[PDB]
Amino acid sequence: AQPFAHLTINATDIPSGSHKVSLSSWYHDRGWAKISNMTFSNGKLIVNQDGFYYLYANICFRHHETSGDLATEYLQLMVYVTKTSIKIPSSHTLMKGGSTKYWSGNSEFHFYSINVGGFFKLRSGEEISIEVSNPSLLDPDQDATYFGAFKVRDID
Amino acid sequence: AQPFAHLTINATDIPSGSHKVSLSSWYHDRGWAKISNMTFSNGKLIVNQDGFYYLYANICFRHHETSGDLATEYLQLMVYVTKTSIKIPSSHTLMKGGSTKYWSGNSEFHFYSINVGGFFKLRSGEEISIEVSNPSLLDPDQDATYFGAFKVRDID
Amino acid sequence: AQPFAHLTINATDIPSGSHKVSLSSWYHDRGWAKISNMTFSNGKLIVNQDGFYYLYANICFRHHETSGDLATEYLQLMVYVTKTSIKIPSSHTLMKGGSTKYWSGNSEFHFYSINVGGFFKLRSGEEISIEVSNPSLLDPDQDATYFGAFKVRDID
Amino acid sequence: PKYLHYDEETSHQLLCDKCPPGTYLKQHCTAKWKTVCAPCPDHYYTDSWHTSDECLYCSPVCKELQYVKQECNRTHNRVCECKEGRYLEIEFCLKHRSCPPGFGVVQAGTPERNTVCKRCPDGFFSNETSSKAPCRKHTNCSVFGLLLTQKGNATHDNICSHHH
Amino acid sequence: PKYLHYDEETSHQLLCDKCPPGTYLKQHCTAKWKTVCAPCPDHYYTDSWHTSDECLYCSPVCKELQYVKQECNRTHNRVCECKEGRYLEIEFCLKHRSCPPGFGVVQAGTPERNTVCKRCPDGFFSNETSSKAPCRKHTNCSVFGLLLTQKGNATHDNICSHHH
Amino acid sequence: PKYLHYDEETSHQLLCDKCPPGTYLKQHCTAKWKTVCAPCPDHYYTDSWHTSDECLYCSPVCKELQYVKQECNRTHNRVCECKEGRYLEIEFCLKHRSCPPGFGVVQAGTPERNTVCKRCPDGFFSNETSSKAPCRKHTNCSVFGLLLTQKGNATHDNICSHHH
Ligand SMILES: *[C@@H]1O[C@H](CO)[C@@H](O)[C@H](O)[C@H]1NC(C)=O
Ligand SMILES: *[C@@H]1O[C@H](CO)[C@@H](O)[C@H](O)[C@H]1NC(C)=O
Ligand SMILES: *[C@@H]1O[C@H](CO)[C@@H](O)[C@H](O)[C@H]1NC(C)=O
Repeated sequence: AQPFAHLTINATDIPSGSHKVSLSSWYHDRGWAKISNMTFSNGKLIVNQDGFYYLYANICFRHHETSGDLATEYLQLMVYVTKTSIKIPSSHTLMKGGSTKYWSGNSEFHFYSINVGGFFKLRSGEEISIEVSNPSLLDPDQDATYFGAFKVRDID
Repeated sequence: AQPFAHLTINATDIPSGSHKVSLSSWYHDRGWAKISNMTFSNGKLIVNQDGFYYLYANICFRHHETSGDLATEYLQLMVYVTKTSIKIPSSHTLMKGGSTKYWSGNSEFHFYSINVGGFFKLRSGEEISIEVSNPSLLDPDQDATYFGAFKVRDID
Repeated sequence: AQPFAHLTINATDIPSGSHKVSLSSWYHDRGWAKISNMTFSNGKLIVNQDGFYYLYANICFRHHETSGDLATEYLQLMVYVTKTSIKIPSSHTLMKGGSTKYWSGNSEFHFYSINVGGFFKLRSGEEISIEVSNPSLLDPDQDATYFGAFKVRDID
Repeated sequence: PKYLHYDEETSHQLLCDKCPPGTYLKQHCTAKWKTVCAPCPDHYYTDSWHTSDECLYCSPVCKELQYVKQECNRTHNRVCECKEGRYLEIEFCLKHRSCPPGFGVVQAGTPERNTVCKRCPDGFFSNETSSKAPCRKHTNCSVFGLLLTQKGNATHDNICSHHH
Repeated sequence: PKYLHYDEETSHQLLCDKCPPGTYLKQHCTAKWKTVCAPCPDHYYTDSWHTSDECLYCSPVCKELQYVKQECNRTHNRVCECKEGRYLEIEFCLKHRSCPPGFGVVQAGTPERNTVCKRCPDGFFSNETSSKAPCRKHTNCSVFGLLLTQKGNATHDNICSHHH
Repeated sequence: PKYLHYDEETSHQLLCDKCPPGTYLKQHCTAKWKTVCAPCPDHYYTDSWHTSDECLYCSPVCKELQYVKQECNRTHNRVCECKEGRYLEIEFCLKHRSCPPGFGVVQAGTPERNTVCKRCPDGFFSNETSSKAPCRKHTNCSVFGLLLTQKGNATHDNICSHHH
């Protein structure tokens, strides 16, 4: 009765895109990917039980060019954690992170991670989702790209 | 009886400064900004109840020059989470983070975030405060610049 | 009966090394360094009690050259949080973070931090360990370089 | 009507009024009791008729090269937009792509999307680098008016004097 | 045997069989009851005989310049290795160090370690920059074959014609 | 006195002694019982008289270009300072600003603050780039000594020979 989730990227199905793009593809029941009394559905983590949750997210970006430079060298690497609901169709951002980055051709490899976390009042039916820029650069490792939640408190 | 806080930057009143500068301006009761059984006073988050708290902070820095370069291009972007008390006037740093950064004129925009978190024994009357370098570069978004705490345990 | 740990780097004994190197040297009982119902032994944090723990780590890297450049300017700055056991000798990575970095000679100083956190099912006898690249660049401050854990839930 | 909805007090299920944009719901109707709708607090709002007990926070703050198109009312959320020439790209307002002296705008950049350029098909052209200007088709000197003088490529129109 | 272990049911302490690589343990033996060993789930595995009720997740994913040497079986974990010429350095597969036209390979780079170079001692040499080639010793013209013609340094062999 | 404070045991409110710098408080006085003050542990300290049951951890570690001015006693916290020429700027010890051959030090850089430079007002000057040297005023040849020979700007003194 103390719900949690830890979802790890499922690199099988990662989209290309040139804005904030939604990440719908996650494991919920494998390796570190675990879920309890919440539901992962249609790309979002659903809250089943009112309460205060700690939300967090770790996103890794990486590139290794066999030779030459990146096609574009100046990058925005960002993550957005959003809250949505059936009723409040419109998404609202809970947490944001990342960095602009110059991945120059002077080096053939590049790595960067983002971490965010925060305490949030959630009600059943509310849903958490992840968006990132430059999804194709994502590290597909379960220890690298993941997000999660655990209930800490009741409301009252 | 399980105290928490999540304070979001109030960009209304942000100071200029060339060292570690104290951030006294935060919302405590609006949007994601919530507080329970702790008090936000004179710029600091006061603990009302002994216990172990998870403390955390997310700070975003950003600049977009309409044209040309930054006045200074090499930056220290740092956050410091400090513990103070009435009795122990002197501040002590609980957590520190950030990065040196070269925000060159080769790009007209720049973004960087810092995240820190940690588990800490707090007693009533103790106070948490935030300091950062280069405050004028702060992102004023509630999803961007915030810090917080929640009680996890009793002492014993 | 709700175990925790917050271990801060003991800079007394930091290794040199050119891959992922294990950090065995930590304080467990001083300043912010606290431990309860877990044991810190042979470099690893041992779990004594089943449950779900939040794990986290903050690592700071820093260099200040009195003059000239770094010997190598392109760096991988990474942290790895690993789970091991007596029985499962092989380590598995729970969380990973960091950044490639160009610490050029254009500036005589450089600082970078990494933060990671995550929710994990642990059983007694399991052990958490930290590895990093470029250990000699580590910030030795208790507010800078530390990792930790606290029990949130029972298994069931 | 003003628009109603079910509640189901102790006895039956009732037709209660919905709360108007600009308000939140304080008390459900109860037969002899109407829906009690209060105005939103100072920084919150609601677009439409609804039933939530809570209002929405106006968000987020506008970025540097953005301007407040719609101020934050009890009825509307703030709306921020990138100034002329710029679209919102992730965290920043960036100048629309310039379509090279070779190509033409096929999709108007907006405050949310870059201008999409393309190549001028056979029989079209553009003499300039513009973020706004489309591919214009070769003027047909041949018929209306005069005669051809210089074939037009993808970068150049037909030059068409009136002497052979 | 297949290999046994203690359990200690209500009464005594029993000799139960261990679970084979490829399986996890579902039920402890009980005298008249054997060790019940199930196969691992679709992405898990076990190398050796054992007793854990749980299996291991195959991990991690291979990096860009890596290839799957050993695929993930119910019996083995995936094994990823850096392609020829490269060793795993922290997060990436990097080309082995080239040993300068002066020096020679003293420790073969592997998929896990860089090639270690050193200086060619007195009486040795290498004419090339190779990530693979060792220090070869000065060919002794003196004896077998002919005579010396040019002393060899650390970069050059003895040049040894057959005329004084 | 040694200095006392209220406690208020079961019955009354008592005058207990305070604990000296170098100690923490173990037991409150009780009439016939004195304040029991223990020394701080190996890495802790206390500056002043006080009443806390806990001591303070010596902190933080010194940075690269810093030196330990005051070592960590049971009575004092460690004190780290930037070496000559440098002030602590956020995370690092940086060289004091050099005041251009035009300007002068108006605020001595310290181990905590940069040197503040300014412009030499009318009638002052500095011939050098110094992080330490102030604006010196034009030497008045006119009176004491000789005569003027060259007007002095903000970068140059009066050149004052003794022939008209
Ligand atoms: C199109 O016409 C212009 C002017 O005649 C000429 O300079 C240009 O090269 C032509 N385009 C191409 C690539 O043929
Ligand atoms: C070794 O021999 C080569 C060819 O004779 C010569 O060019 C080179 O300088 C020699 N090495 C040194 C450093 O003496
Ligand atoms: C001040 O005097 C020096 C020497 O006469 C001269 O070179 C300099 O230009 C003067 N300063 C200015 C800017 O007038």
